[PDB]
Amino acid sequence: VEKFNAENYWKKKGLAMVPLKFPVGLGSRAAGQAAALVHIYLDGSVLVT
Amino acid sequence: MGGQEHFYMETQSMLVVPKGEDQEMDVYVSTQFPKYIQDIVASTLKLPA
Repeated sequence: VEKFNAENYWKKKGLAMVPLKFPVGLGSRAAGQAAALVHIYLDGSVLVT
Repeated sequence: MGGQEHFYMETQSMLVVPKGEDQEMDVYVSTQFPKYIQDIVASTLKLPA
């Protein structure tokens, strides 16, 4: 990219690198609560929500 | 001893509504035994319950 930019006046290249720390979590324990309901019918098939 | 007609004032009534996904049926029916309706409809359609 440095080589390119030394040889080109009207077109330039650029390169960059950035790192990521993305923390995960909500304000409270209660905000992270979650629930489900599971049935098994007599043919063995399952309904979940 | 003679028989007897049930003579419920609401005659036999149902509405069967396909959802249009995964062969899902909803069955609205005047019945005393939903689980049995679910079985005979699923069996008839070769579907899980």
